[PDB]
Amino acid sequence: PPPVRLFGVEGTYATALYQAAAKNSSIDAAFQSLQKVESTVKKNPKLGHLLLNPALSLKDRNSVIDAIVETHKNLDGYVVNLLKVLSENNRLGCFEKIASDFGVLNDAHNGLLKGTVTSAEPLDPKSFKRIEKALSASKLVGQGKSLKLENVVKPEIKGGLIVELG
Amino acid sequence: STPITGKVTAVIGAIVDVHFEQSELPAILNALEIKTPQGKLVLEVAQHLGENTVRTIAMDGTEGLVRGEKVLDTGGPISVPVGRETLGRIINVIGEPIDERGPIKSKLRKPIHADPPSFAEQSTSAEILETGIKVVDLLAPYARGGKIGLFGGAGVGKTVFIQELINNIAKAHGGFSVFTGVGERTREGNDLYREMKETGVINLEGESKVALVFGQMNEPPGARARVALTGLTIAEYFRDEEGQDVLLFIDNIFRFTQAGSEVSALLGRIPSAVGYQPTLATDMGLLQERITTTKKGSVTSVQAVYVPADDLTDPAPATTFAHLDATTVLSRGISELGIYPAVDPLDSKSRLLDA
Amino acid sequence: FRDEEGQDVLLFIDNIFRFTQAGSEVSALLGRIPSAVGYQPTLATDMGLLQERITTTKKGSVTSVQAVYVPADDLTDPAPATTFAHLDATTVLSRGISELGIYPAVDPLDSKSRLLDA
Amino acid sequence: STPITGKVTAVIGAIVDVHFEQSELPAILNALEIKTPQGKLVLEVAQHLGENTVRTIAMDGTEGLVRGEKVLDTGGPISVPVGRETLGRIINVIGEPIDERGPIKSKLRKPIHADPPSF
Amino acid sequence: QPTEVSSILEERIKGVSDEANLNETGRVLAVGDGIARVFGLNNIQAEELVEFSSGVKGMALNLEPGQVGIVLFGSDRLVKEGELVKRTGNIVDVPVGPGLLGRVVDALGNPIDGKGPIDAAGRSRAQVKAPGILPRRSVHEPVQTGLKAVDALVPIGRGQRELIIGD
Amino acid sequence: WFRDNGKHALIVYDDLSKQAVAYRQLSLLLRRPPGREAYPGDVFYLHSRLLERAAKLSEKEGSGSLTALPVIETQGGDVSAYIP
Amino acid sequence: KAQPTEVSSILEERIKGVSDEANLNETGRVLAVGDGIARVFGLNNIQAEELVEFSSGVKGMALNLEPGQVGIVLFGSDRLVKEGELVKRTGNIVDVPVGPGLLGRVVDALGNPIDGKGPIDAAGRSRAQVKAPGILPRRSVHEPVQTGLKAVDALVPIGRGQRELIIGDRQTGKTAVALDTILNQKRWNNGSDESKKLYCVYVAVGQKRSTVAQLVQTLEQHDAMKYSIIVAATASEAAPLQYLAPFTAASIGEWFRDNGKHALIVYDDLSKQAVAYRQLSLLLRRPPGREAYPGDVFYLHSRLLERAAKLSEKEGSGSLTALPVIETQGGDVSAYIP
Ligand SMILES: [Mg+2]
Repeated sequence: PPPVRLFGVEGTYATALYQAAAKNSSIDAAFQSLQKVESTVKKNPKLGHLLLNPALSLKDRNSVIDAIVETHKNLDGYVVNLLKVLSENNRLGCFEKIASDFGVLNDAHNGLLKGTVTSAEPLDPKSFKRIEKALSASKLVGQGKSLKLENVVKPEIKGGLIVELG
Repeated sequence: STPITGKVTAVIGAIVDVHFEQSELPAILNALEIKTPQGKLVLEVAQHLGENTVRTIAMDGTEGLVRGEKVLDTGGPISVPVGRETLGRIINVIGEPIDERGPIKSKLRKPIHADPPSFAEQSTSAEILETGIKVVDLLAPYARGGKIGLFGGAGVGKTVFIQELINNIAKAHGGFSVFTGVGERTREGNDLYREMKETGVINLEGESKVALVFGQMNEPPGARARVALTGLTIAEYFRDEEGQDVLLFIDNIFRFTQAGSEVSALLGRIPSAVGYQPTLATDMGLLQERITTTKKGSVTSVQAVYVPADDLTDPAPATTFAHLDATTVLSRGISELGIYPAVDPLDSKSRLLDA
Repeated sequence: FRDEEGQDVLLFIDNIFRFTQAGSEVSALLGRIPSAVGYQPTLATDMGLLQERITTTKKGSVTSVQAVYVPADDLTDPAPATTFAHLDATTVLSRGISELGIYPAVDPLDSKSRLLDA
Repeated sequence: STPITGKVTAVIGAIVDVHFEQSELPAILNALEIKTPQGKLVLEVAQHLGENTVRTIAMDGTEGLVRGEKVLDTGGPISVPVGRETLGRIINVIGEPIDERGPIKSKLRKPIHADPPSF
Repeated sequence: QPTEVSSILEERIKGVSDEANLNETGRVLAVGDGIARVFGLNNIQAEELVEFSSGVKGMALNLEPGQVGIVLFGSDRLVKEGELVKRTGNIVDVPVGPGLLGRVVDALGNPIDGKGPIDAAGRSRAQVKAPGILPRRSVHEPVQTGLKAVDALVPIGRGQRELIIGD
Repeated sequence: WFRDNGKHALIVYDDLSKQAVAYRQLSLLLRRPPGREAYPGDVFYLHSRLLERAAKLSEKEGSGSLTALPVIETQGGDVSAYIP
Repeated sequence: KAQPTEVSSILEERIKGVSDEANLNETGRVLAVGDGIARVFGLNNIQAEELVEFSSGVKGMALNLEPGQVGIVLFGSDRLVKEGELVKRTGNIVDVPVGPGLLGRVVDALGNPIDGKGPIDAAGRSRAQVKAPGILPRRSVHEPVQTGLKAVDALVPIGRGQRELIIGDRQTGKTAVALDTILNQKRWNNGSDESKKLYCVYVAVGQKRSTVAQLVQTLEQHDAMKYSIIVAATASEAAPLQYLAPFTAASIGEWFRDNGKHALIVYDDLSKQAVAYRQLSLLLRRPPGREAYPGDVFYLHSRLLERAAKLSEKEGSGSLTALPVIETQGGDVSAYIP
């Protein structure tokens, strides 16, 4: 019973990893190892995302997946299995990573950047999503207010448009 | 050297998918070897599916195949034994003699997929082929290197007409003819083999004037679509080595067309016609462009043509008729009553019947 | 009614073709490759599964009358054409004879039954 | 102002795919310009493909289009000169005169995509 | 757009990534309309009979690298997702011999007439190669159908494949 | 079995158009590429395999024979259809 | 810190030039050789309709461009190209060698000579797909082209720059009338009047190498193999070749048309080219369209024919006379392609 549905379509790998972790343990350890993987990937751009091309034989994909295996086996948990199965499957590995962090975010942090008319970003770290969103919005309107690009209120234009058209 | 090996990944009916290692991927139309308990099944390579996996078309039945079974690459297309050793022998699509008369000890084995002679090598002037039959080379003269269409049937002496053509071409010229039965019924083929054994066309103890490289109907699609190419390559060798006016017989060219439809329209591609392959003109050109007149010799095609639903505008008869040179009509009744050779004098036309 | 009650049954199904029509209807969205004339691939299978359960057994008899709707008045449509083999007595109603004023509209030629024996 | 730069990602015959950044997506049927060597190429946004990618239809030949080429958003649909000035002039789809009689001195350029006048 | 969608269609959906050993056995992924897509059965042969946990029989036609497609010989209701599938080890075969005379059998030789077990002289595979060109003889013996028109104008001989075409 | 044992046997396959329909059902349900009237690509191959097994054997093989009588139900007399 | 460096160093190896040298910008690697169209990865700097080299002598054209891969149509048999093979771009749009040096020469659909008479002296390289002249450069057809047929010259006359159709069933002339036209052009082609001279070009899509060989022999016999150019798209040659050959000859004729000369082009059996493009389309998994043909077959034929026109005096007063040939079924003008 994963906290949030990725609905498959390139997102099944993240859900499978989360289920494998939730079976025993390592909801976090595998996740910081995966974050280290992504950091190593972005550290070398020409060598970290060009290598994820489909035009790559299985042997060289395996050599790459040993390549990320480095720095005192930071690869821990079932992440190694994810790279192993990705070598024999769809190669490039960023969106399922983002799906993994989003799933764990819904699992333990439960934040979302709503506000309807407000074009703000009030991220909240709390599972009880009843009233703390109001506190987050109050903090966001209090301090920060960097852009506040509302891009014209929609109620005014909508009401005017229905008024003139009858 | 080290033989190229692969593993079977998918078996969709007659379609077999094989995965190879990097840099070991065979080109398409190549022959892949697998050792089966029943016999010697090979696979012709079709379009590459990526990830170092190639789609292949089975040359024989696919029963008993196991995923991951070892697949051996021959390094080239299907290779058929060729030469005078093949005369009087019965050869299937894969080159194996199914007449159980022993291995064909031929010093050469050319691939069935060869590029047709270039434009320069083509004959500048069309030439008439002397077939020795009065009704034939007066009203519908046979084009030397042309693709003659035999519009006969059953009971009109099509088999005896073919045998007489073989004998006449082997007498007047070198004429080492070759009979290619696309989609043979294994009963008409057996009967035909028995008759050529009875006549002088096939002589087992001595020399024969024809090779019966035909494919049975019970073979998968592609086998009927490549028996034509096997006999074509045999005739090509005969033309390009002995310099003979080779004569090639197709038992039913429409059967080749429908076999090509089944392999290359319904096994991975999209139909573009009444149901035939989108490449219908293309593979027709590949088959019948290698039948022409070169500097050394000339292979002449006498291909029996069947018209579906008696529809002359049908795109497969339209493609075949787009190049037929001369046509011979062994009519039912109007000609065989009385005249034994038949050959309807009126419907038998020719493009070379000019001054 | 036929088996447990042991009684003669007359199962009147009006335009049984709607079953095959609905099968072909759901087949397209069920991830099924359409068959000829845009029908479900399994049309013969599920249709026969329905039709065979309509039969006379040793426990009872079912005198079923089933109407069949032919699309476009085309008697060669896969559904009625295959339904023909599942049926003992056949009554074909063609539009042509009805157009001549014969209101029963039963075309006397193809209206054939196995009971037509001496 | 601030130009809206898009990158070509797919060229499918007469259809070109353009990728933009966050909050710079042209609407359906907007006109997009690329500075081709032969002049300018106009793209009409046919569909939004998501992930900030738009499926567009070409107003001219797509030969010479390299994936990743800069795409400029005109800010609206294709505008053709209108008025009595266009009378006697020959105009193509884009709106530029093709009668080789100089540019059209039209005061207004109404968009080619307009709603029907209803009832 | 540096990176495009990694996956479009995936056949292997399992996530354990360990302890597969599905050579002589497999597990159902998708069952419906008489087709049971099964993961595993790495040693299955083409159109080889297979056994399901429910007891219904099946014979596998499609051999995709990830999953193998088995067509079900019975109702698909008995087959459910995740059910254990085990190979029969043999191709489809039928009891053959003189005991089948006077008996009505199904597509697998099972007696459906209820007259008792079938006396089998042997078992032959349903898909067997037809006899070659040489082990044949020209059709000469007559098959007397008893129809004046048929036996007179369109005779049928032993070994022929005469087609009864018609509406 | 009869043919290879020296016995002459007749076989009536009867409806093969319905057999072709069943094979077409199997093929489309197996996501195989459809064809003429949605029929499978190798349905002609299927019928050829089925029919070629029925033939007259030589004396060396016991002189047995297998006579086939396939039946095709045409739709409105259309003998030009794919399976026919 | 040094371990990541060693990892990067060993990662740049065992992968070749996919991300180490040339970064598949000008070069590339084949992903999967399709039915007739190879899915090719790389070629980041490629453009649409660009000629490509497959390292095996097979040319290719970029019709399918995707953000990840680029689909290349094969100009020849697909056997010669393998998955993962090295593929590099030619750096230019699909181009055709053009000029007066092709006079008395027969070439393929890509301008490569096929008669084995040495290389061709080309004045320039015109693109295969060239936009047709607009309203102004065209001029109303007023100069006559004499075909030699009484029923065609006296009745239904053809003028220079006109696109006149030839319709026949199977063998009812068609290419024959084109041959009498070609031979009648000899009356003025031997003269010194450039305006009256007509540098003809011939298209041979879907025809036999034997039929084109006899055609060239007959042209040489009548001394017509001196001002006539023949592009040969044999039925053996791949469908993309049969597609390209009409545009090849269109560029050949457009060279004369733009340079003030008058040219005539015979699109012989354009129905065969139509079926070739149909094959190409449903090999691209394109919709079957209307009566098995893709919906853009009309666009194909139209953009092909519109290149033939009579240019005005401002554009050198050149012309390109088109004589397309349609092979019909039962003398039917109501079919799609006719
Ligand atoms: Mg012609």
